[PDB]
Formats: sequence, structure tokens, C-alpha cells
Amino acid sequence: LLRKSKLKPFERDISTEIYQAGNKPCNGVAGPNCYSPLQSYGFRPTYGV
Amino acid sequence: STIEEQAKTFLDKFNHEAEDLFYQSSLASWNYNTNITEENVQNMNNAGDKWSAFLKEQSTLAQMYPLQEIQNLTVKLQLQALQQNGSSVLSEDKSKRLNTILNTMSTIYSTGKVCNPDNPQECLLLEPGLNEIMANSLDYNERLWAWESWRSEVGKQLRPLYEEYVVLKNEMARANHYEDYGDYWRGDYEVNGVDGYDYSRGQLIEDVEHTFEEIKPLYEHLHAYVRAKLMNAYPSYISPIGCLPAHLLGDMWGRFWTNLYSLTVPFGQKPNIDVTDAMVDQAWDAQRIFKEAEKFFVSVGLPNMTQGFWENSMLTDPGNVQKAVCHPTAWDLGKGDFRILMCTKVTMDDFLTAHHEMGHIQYDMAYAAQPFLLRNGANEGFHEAVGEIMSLSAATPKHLKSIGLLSPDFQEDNETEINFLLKQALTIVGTLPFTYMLEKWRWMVFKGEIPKDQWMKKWWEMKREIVGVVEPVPHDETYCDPASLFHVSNDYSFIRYYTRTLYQFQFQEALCQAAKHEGPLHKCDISNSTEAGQKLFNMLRLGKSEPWTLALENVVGAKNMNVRPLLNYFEPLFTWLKDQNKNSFVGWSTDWSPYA
Ligand SMILES: *[C@@H]1O[C@H](CO)[C@@H](O[C@@H]2O[C@H](CO)[C@@H](O[C@@H]3O[C@H](CO[C@H]4O[C@H](CO)[C@@H](O)[C@H](O)[C@@H]4O)[C@@H](O)[C@H](O[C@H]4O[C@H](CO)[C@@H](O)[C@H](O)[C@@H]4O)[C@@H]3O)[C@H](O)[C@H]2NC(C)=O)[C@H](O)[C@H]1NC(C)=O
Ligand SMILES: *[C@@H]1O[C@H](CO)[C@@H](O[C@@H]2O[C@H](CO)[C@@H](O[C@@H]3O[C@H](CO)[C@@H](O)[C@H](O)[C@@H]3O)[C@H](O)[C@H]2NC(C)=O)[C@H](O)[C@H]1NC(C)=O
Ligand SMILES: *[C@@H]1O[C@H](CO)[C@@H](O[C@@H]2O[C@H](CO)[C@@H](O)[C@H](O)[C@H]2NC(C)=O)[C@H](O)[C@H]1NC(C)=O
Ligand SMILES: *[C@@H]1O[C@H](CO)[C@@H](O[C@@H]2O[C@H](CO)[C@@H](O)[C@H](O)[C@H]2NC(C)=O)[C@H](O)[C@H]1NC(C)=O
Ligand SMILES: *[C@@H]1O[C@H](CO)[C@@H](O)[C@H](O)[C@H]1NC(C)=O
Ligand SMILES: *[C@@H]1O[C@H](CO)[C@@H](O)[C@H](O)[C@H]1NC(C)=O
Repeated sequence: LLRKSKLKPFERDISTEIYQAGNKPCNGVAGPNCYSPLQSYGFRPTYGV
Repeated sequence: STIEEQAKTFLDKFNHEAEDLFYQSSLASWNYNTNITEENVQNMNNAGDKWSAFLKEQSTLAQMYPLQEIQNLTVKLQLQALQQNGSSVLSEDKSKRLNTILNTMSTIYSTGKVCNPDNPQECLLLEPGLNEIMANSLDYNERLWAWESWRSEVGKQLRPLYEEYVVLKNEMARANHYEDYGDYWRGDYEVNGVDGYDYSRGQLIEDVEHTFEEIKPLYEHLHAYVRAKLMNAYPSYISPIGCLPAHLLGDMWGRFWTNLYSLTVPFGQKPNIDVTDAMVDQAWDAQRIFKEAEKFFVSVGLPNMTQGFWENSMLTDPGNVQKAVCHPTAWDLGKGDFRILMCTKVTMDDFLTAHHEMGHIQYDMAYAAQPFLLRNGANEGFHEAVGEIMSLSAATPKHLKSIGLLSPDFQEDNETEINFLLKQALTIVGTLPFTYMLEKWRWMVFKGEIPKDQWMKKWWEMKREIVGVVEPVPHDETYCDPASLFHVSNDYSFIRYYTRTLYQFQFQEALCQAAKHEGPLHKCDISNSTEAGQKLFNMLRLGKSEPWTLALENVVGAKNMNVRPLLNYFEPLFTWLKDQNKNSFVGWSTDWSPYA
């Protein structure tokens, strides 16, 4: 849910990294002004349609 | 790269992060609220603690991105909502102390001991009991005894804590950028950054006092009428001219004057409109009435709700094998989950409360498209007005006859309309002066215009004048008279009921104008027009996306709250009451002191 350069048709990018949303270098732990992509879903049987 | 994009990224991550935790906490609370057991309490406690910790961590994180840098208004609203809730700007030994004070107050309110006239066998509680006694008991001595005893129990017990509690609350209000607790509470009705629609926190008091001064005459006429009715009901206790005893009227606190209908019924020889008798003939049940309410909602032009509502609802008493707190609530657990918890007993008031709760359920379904921080509706008076207008427009004789419960022979007569209007006014207009006076007293206490040594006297002074009632037993600075109420000891705002009524009637009028219907609006039958449904839905799906003034203009075409629709509704009762008080003075004398 967080990645630039919208995918070209029929390509797959399995590349987990640390998003650089901000203006500072970011290595390892995201912390402030830095995020991590690939958020999960969650699923329960009582969920609405 | 800019501040706005960073804020947008933070918000779009925060929404998806918080939805799961909110759903878990709500589900745990719902599971406890029908299967009461200690493990469910532990689950609720830990889930709520986790949710609060996550919320406070996010609030601390969101301190960056200064508000004058962000231009988008929706981002500003979301950031303000995130920053306000969960803030813990206070020194140590005060937050935990305040929590202890609050929970001790809640526990002491939930456990009241009068123990009868020194009878060790029974100690009455606020369950069916002394409140049930005040509901219907024609005995001056017993009513006075209970009335004084309850306040003596929750008087000096809770009086000293209130001073330090309000001191701490005012200290917290000073700590953050505000004026006082009254200003903090009034800050909800605020609009900024938009011209023509900006609403400040100072105009609310002016509007409230203007509306009350416009309302006054009808209330005073009804007060004269009910004084006369009590005079031929209660002899030798009501002064010819003056105030009224507090314990005699209505409920324990006198908020709702509903129980006086039997003693104050005018020309009530005709059978009551209530149709609870005919329900057993068709063997009605909860499913039937809920389906009928769903059919009405669909006929208005709104969708019916999902099968999950029918699957996971609790619309029947579970029996003695389960421990459930029976009270009508409309839970919206999120992620497309909606369910109502309420017991039913096949009665007319149950039929009305079904519509009342279904209105809230539909409103919750309406705004489920806005982001998480704006999902909650507009100014908190809307969420009750929308649920109350549909109950208002569902008890009319026309709708009952169309449904079939009413026999197709009961024609409408002047006296039936008078009885219905008086029954409505006994609960609709009666509570306005009480709410206004209580909120005004709390505002003055919060501001500090009333010194502590001047408490307990200026409050009763307000009661002897604004409402027109007098204490039967003199009270001194040892008691806290405005402390026996549920909302005072639980730290809840009380103005939400003053703006609930006016708004509601306005909506009704506008809706009853969309569907062409002549005659008095007190008998309106909005059940088939699709234009009114569109008018409601064009504002329902908004939440906190636009200022409430814009929504009000959208629904009715005005710019703020107005009182004309209420008087338009109650005009026939006003005329009949004016024609009735041909030989009785209207008003009261504050100088009367029956206690002496
Ligand atoms: C940011 O923080 C603020 C304050 O901390 C939150 O504001 C709260 O909002 C909720 C949602 O409305 C308020 O909850 C309301 O409480 C009312 C009081 O009910 C109490 O008393 C009854 C018994 O009479 C108890 O059963 C109940 O549990 C409460 O203890 C209710 O009357 C309200 O219910 C209304 O709607 C339902 C439908 O859902 C109807 O069935 C009811 O009849 C009624 O009309 C409602 O539940 C709460 O009071 C607010 N807090 C304060 C301090 O005012 C914000 O929600 C929060 N923002 C977030 C979390 O995003
Ligand atoms: C303030 O920020 C919000 C959030 O980004 C802005 O609202 C966004 O407005 C755009 C249109 O300008 C919406 O894009 C829409 O996307 C759907 C996707 O299917 C597309 O079908 C539509 O045609 C449209 O392009 C976007 O969804 C919307 N964001 C949200 C959360 O609803 C808003 O415009 C900003 N304020 C100002 C003044 O621009
Ligand atoms: C009410 O709560 C009790 C206590 O948790 C539930 O009983 C448990 O049920 C689960 C299955 O759902 C079992 O695994 C546990 O062993 C049971 N524990 C006890 C102490 O009985 C009960 O099922 C709940 N009733 C509901 C949810 O209707
Ligand atoms: C709104 O629509 C309903 C549904 O058509 C109307 O209910 C009908 O009323 C007539 C008149 O007695 C009955 O013959 C029908 O059997 C009713 N329909 C159903 C499905 O029961 C209702 O009268 C309409 N209301 C208004 C004000 O027009
Ligand atoms: C309401 O329920 C009935 C019966 O299931 C269904 O036929 C109708 O389509 C529903 N209304 C809407 C708006 O879906
Ligand atoms: C109401 O109507 C009745 C006849 O239906 C009439 O006698 C009476 O004067 C009218 N006005 C009232 C009761 O105020």
C-alpha cells in the first residue's frame, strides 16, 4: 500500500524495504518520518459483506 | 516530499492500523454485555487498555506537522481529532488520582443505601424500589422521606470530592490551551477556516438564552395548568400562588413529567390510542415488529440491513441461563458489522423504541464511507434528532390505521388531539428548563463566578425562579443537591438534550414539507415519499466532513437552530390552554416559603 512508480502492466515486485516518506536517511527501523510497506489484511467469520 | 503528503501517509496508515484494535475492543465489550462473567470483564479490560495505549502512542507521535502548514481542511480536522482525544497533558500523582476519584464516584453512585425507615431486612437500591415509589405513590410523607433520605445518603458522601475534582479539571483545562472546563465542553460547537459558516464558542450561550426566552410563555402556561391539576389532586399542600414541591412532581429528579398524565388528563373519557391490546390477537413477536420497522424504512426509500444483523442480534431475553444487561443499544462494531441489543415484550413502547434504535442503525450505516476519524456524525445533537423524528412520525393514528393494528373505525376528534398533544408536551417541553438550569449552573461553577461558599444556595435560587419549584426541606452547605443525577457524577455533558429537541422538530417540518401534506404537522405520515428520503440521505452520509451549519442548510434551509417549528407543533395546545386558564393567575411567587 506504500510504493511509488505505479506498476507497469504484468510485473511483480517482491521487494520489502523501508519507505522513505520524508527528507532524512532511513536504515533499519522506520520509526518517525519513515514507514514499512506490506500491511496485513485480517479476516474474521463475522465480518460484513 | 512536503508536510501535507507526510500527513496524508500518516493518516492512511493510522486508519488501517487502528481499525483492527477498535473492532477487537468493541467485540469484547459486546460479548461481555450479554454473557456477564469475570473472564469477559478481564478480556474487556485488557482490550481497552491496549486500545488506549495505542491511541495515546499515536497522539504523541502526531505532535509534528504544524497546523498552519497544512492547507487541506479535512487533514486539519483529522489531525485535530487525533490530537484532542487521548491527550494526557498532566503531571504525576494527578491522573491516577483523578481516575480513582472517578471510579469511586461511579461505585458510590451504583450503590445507594437508605435501608428503609431503619428496617434491617431490606435496603432499597436504584433498581425498582424508591425510584419506583416516586413513580407512583400518593403519600406526601413517604415521598418526602425518600426524597430527603436519598440526598442525605449521596450528600456529604460526595460533597467534598466534587470541589477537588472540579479544581483538578480546571487545572487540566488551564494546562492545555483553553479557558476552563466550560469552554472545553463548549468547544465542540466550533467551526473555523470557512466564511459564512464559522461558528464560535461564545454564540452558543446567546442562542440558548434567546431560545429559552422565546419558549418561556408556553411552559409557564403549562405550569399553571399542572399546578391547578395538582391543586385539585393534592389538597392543603399547594399554595394558591407560588412554586411547586419538588418531590411531588414526576420522577425522582423531576426531569420528565410523564407520570402526571393520569392526574392531569383533560376530558379523557375516550379509549387511549395505545394498541398493546390488539397485539395478542395476531400473536405478534419481536421478529414481526422489527420486520415492520424494516418495511417502513424501505418504504421511505432506504435500504434494509444485512443478514448479519438478523443472525447476531439479541432481540429476545436470553432467559435465566444467561446473565445479560437488558438495555436498548445499537452497536456498530465496524467492518460492516451492525447489531442491536434489546429485549422485547410485545408492547407499544417497544414498537416505538424499535424504530428509534433502527434510526440510529441506519444513520451508522449511512456514514460508513468517510475515513475513520470522521466516521462519527456531526454535532452530537444530530445523532439523537435523526432517531427521534422517525419515532415521532410512527405513532400517529394514520400510520397505525394504515398498518392495520388500529381498528378502521376510530375517527379523530378534537379531544383526542388535545390528549395526545398534552401527553407529548408532558415530556418534550418539560425537560427544557431543567436542562437549561442545570447546564447553566455547571457552567458558572466551572467558570468560577460562584464562590464555593456561595454554593448550594444560588443553585436553589435558580431552581426557585427558572423552573418554579421550591425545596420542601431547607438545605445547607453539607449536601450536594445536583449530585444525585447520573450524568453529574459520571462527567457527561448535558446540553446535548437541549439541542436535541429543537433540531429534531426542524427536521420533521422540513421533511413534512418535502412530502406535500396539509393540516397541522403534529399528524404527519412520512412513510411513502422518496423525496424526503433523498433529502435525509444527502446529509446522512457526511459525518464530520462539513460544519453542521452547512448540513442544517442542506436539510431545512436555515443557518442555525430555531424555535418556530416547536411552537408551530404545539399551537393547538397553546390555544386550548389559553382558553382554559380563564380564572387562574399565571406565574409563581418565589417569596412563598411553605417549609418556614
Ligand atoms: C473522543 O472522546 C470523546 C470523549 O471521551 C468520545 O465521546 C463519547 O462518544 C460516545 C458515543 O456517542 C458517547 O457515548 C454515549 O453515551 C451516552 C450516555 O450513556 C451512558 O449511560 C447509559 C445509561 O443511561 C449507559 O448504558 C451507557 O453505557 C453510558 O454509560 C449514551 O446515551 C449514548 O447512546 C446513544 O446512542 C445509542 C445508539 O448507539 C442509543 O441507543 C442511546 O439511546 C443514546 O441515544 C452514547 O453511547 C460518550 O458519552 C462520549 N463521551 C463523553 C465524555 O461525552 C468520542 O467518541 C471519542 N472519539 C472517538 C473514540 O473517535
Ligand atoms: C484533501 O485530501 C483528500 C484526501 O486525498 C482529498 O480527497 C480526495 O479527492 C480525490 C479527488 O480529487 C479523490 O480521488 C478519487 O479517487 C477515486 C478512486 O476510484 C476516483 O474514482 C475518483 O474519480 C477520484 O479521482 C480521493 O478519493 C479523495 N480522498 C478520499 C480519502 O476520499 C481532498 O480533495 C483534499 N482537499 C482538496 C481541497 O483537494
Ligand atoms: C458465556 O461464557 C462462558 C465462559 O467463557 C462460555 O463457556 C465457555 O465456552 C467455550 C466455547 O465457546 C468453552 O471452550 C469454554 O470451556 C467454556 N467455559 C466455561 C467456563 O463454561 C459460554 O460458552 C458463553 N456463552 C455464550 C457465548 O453464549
Ligand atoms: C404507502 O404504501 C403502502 C404500500 O402500498 C400502502 O399500504 C397499502 O394500503 C392500502 C390501503 O388500505 C392497502 O389496501 C394495501 O394492502 C397496503 N399495502 C400493503 C403492502 O400492505 C400505504 O397506504 C401507503 N401510504 C400512503 C400514505 O400512501
Ligand atoms: C428489503 O428486503 C426484501 C426482502 O428480503 C427485499 O426484497 C428488498 O429488496 C430489500 N430492500 C432493499 C432496498 O434491498
Ligand atoms: C373541538 O371540536 C368539538 C367538536 O368536535 C367542538 O365542540 C369544540 O368546540 C372544538 N374545540 C375545542 C374542544 O377546543
